[PDB]
Amino acid sequence: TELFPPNLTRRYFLYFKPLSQNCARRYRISSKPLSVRQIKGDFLGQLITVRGIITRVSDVKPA
Amino acid sequence: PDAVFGDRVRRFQEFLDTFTSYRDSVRSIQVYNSNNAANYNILPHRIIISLDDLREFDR
Repeated sequence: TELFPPNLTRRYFLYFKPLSQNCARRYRISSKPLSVRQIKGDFLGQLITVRGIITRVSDVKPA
Repeated sequence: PDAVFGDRVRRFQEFLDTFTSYRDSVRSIQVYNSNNAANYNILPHRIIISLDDLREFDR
């Protein structure tokens, strides 16, 4: 007897989406478009957005 | 430790006068960094010890 590990029956994913609207100017940041240059500090293990230019597109492979 | 720790502690009472002029400095640099971070709507921990405060009276 072995129960299902929870990863078997999902057939779905999760996603997230931050904010940079006047709700940040309502009352209180985590979604200012910081560049790549100033990012090496305590920003490791967080949620940060960065703008850029996408290069080196690989293909789609099954994991 | 008593031999390798004793002149630590005797210095631990000694250098506190060698930041009479910096014990203001080390807290003034953070109190606004604590302030602005609470009202956003930034400096590292630099404690410049000069020679002069450690050569005039400790040999």
